[PDB]
Amino acid sequence: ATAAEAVASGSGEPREEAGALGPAWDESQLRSYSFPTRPIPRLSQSDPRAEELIENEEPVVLTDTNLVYPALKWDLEYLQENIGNGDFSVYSASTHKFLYYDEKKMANFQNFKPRSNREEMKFHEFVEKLQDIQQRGGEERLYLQQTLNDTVGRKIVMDFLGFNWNWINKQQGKRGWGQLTSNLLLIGMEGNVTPAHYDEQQNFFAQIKGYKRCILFPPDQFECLYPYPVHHPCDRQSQVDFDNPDYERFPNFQNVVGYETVVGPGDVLYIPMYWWHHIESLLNGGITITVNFWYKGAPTPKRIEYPLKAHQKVAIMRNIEKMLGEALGNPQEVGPLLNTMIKGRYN
Amino acid sequence: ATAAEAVASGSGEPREEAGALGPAWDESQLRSYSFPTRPIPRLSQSDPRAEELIENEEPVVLTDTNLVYPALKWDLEYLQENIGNGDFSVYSASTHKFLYYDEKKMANFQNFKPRSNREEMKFHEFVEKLQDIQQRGGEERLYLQQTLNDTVGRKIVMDFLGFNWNWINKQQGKRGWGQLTSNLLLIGMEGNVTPAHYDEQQNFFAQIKGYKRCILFPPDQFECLYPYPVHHPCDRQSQVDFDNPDYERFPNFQNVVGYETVVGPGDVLYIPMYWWHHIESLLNGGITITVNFWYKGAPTPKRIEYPLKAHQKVAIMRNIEKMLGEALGNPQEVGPLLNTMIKGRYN
Amino acid sequence: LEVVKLLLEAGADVNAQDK
Amino acid sequence: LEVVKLLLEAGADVNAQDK
Ligand SMILES: CC[C@@H](CC(=O)C(=O)O)C(=O)O
Ligand SMILES: CC[C@@H](CC(=O)C(=O)O)C(=O)O
Ligand SMILES: [Zn+2]
Ligand SMILES: [Zn+2]
Repeated sequence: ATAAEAVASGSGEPREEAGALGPAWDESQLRSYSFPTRPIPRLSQSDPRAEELIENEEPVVLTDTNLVYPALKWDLEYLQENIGNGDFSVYSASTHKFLYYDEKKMANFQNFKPRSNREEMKFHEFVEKLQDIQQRGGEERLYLQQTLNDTVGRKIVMDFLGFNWNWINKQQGKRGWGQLTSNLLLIGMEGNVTPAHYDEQQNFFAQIKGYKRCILFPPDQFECLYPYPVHHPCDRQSQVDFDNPDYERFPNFQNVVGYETVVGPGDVLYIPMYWWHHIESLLNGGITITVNFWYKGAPTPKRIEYPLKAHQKVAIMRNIEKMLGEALGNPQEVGPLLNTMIKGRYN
Repeated sequence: ATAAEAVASGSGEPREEAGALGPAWDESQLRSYSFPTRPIPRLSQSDPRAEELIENEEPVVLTDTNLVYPALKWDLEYLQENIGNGDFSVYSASTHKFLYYDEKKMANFQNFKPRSNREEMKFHEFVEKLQDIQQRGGEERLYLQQTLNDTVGRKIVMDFLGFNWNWINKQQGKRGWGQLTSNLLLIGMEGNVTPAHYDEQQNFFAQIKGYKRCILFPPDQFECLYPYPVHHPCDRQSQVDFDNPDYERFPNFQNVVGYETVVGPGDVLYIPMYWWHHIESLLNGGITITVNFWYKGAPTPKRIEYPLKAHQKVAIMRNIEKMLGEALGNPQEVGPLLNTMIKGRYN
Repeated sequence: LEVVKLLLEAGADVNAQDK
Repeated sequence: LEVVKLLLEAGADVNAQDK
């Protein structure tokens, strides 16, 4: 166990920046949590180990892909001048945690009161409201999350063309992934947190500005992270408050073990499909900018091999909840029926 | 509540037999259980109330159907002489409870040790072994349960033709039921018990000789009776020992309420599909003879009406367990996956 | 086909051992 | 069709609100 407490190195020693510009960050900028973590590997695109982790659907930080090299010059001023006049979704929160919720599922749970509110805005309005909160020492927090579409300026389109499509397109092909579905632009304030959740798509997480601490958990820790019901607005998100974990309701969160890393400008983090991930912008680190690359996952293989992988059971559990909500005619009857199936029978 | 304790009349006063032959039975012949019961209605075939109970799939004892009138002369001697030389399944038990188990499902649960053993035998061998146990004051118990097939003697075939097919065929048609699948002949010793279970078929339960106490529970008490897992050999049977109920494992058995009656020669009990039923041959009442009529249930209606009836949810729960056992590739993984879906999520 | 009909389909098992 | 494939089919939902 002595070697275990040491193997839980977190993100390791902060990287030292070229030109002797000091540590990119310090441990004090990271929030404190209850669980141990390991470092995610930081490797080169050409390192065969990095290739072995991606094909095996394990996370890895790639340091030299140049995936978004043209975008590393992006700041609020540059984007305000060239990202066009399209509408940008901007969530507002009283807290540092920006829990994702699906608006379309809010009807099923009318008792659910979100603490993040979405608001369409022009990017210059976001920079303005961003500047106001700063100038007034306000505790309000903002987090821009917008899919990049046709309504972006020419130079932003030229930056896009300058992405390393040769590299990522080859990755898409070698893993059999589906189409690229979107690129989510992410501009958040220091201290912002996206609580733990998993996505049903493969993700290349390309950091542009600022630093983000990424804590991942493999799909086989489903039992420890307690996602919301599938029909709940917070489907795929963890119910556990990482800041105040309730071990009475979530006892197995005391067995969670994460994979952790801090990405900075130029880093690309492969967040494999179904992998949980907790994203937080370093405290007192300024704004963070990121662009992700969401790809549909490979199809289900013709022949199924047993035993099933953890992510396959997650797919099964999700589908069970879905069709029961469909068959019962009401999502809120899924819980009672399942309990009826279990109590005194399987527990 | 005063009127409730009185409304739980059990099987009511024992019937008095024609010709002043005394009470057909006395309360002391009935085993004692922990739950209250109501009387099932005893009505005439021509009573419109009886028609309303069958169409609404509620139990009812019909007193004058003549469904098996030619079979009311049946005894061990008559059957031994005319039921042919076919093989007859005869379960043997150290106890009065003859819990049904599916032999084909015993592979999935190799830790399951049945206490009833099936044995193919000629009917004269059954009468012989029956006579031996008596002559030796043995505690062994037998229960013949055999589907009636082509290998029965001519007179037994003539008795069959003499059944009131006009009446039951009309019932089959007016309820939209499927085909008649089988007629199970049942010859058991006094005190024999078939513990609580439900069948996926409609059943007309035609008593021939002796008396049987039938305790039924509607499908909406699924939560109180705790069937075994679908893949367990005792699928569709209750896990609760009615003689020693374990309220720690089966807490809701303290809310069970049954419908009860004692049928005798000439009575026909409609046991609706999915309805639980506990069958016991009256103590010190001699052998019992019964022939049931199992019909496939009506198809699923084109348009589904919500809310779903209890039996529809039972159909859903059964199918969920089935496809999970199929998808997971192992029945014994159904429990863990369901618990994973529930704990901290729906409970 | 219809997921609802698949889940509502009833079986036909009874307390009679199959050969 | 194949019950196993129906239950194994993955979705494609991500943390991006749909319009
Ligand atoms: C959704 C925004 C989040 C990233 C993430 O979870 C993802 O790309 O899937 C983040 O950086 O706060
Ligand atoms: C299966 C034999 C049992 C009857 C019964 O449960 C049924 O016809 O379905 C009984 O009388 O002991
Ligand atoms: Zn995500
Ligand atoms: Zn039965």
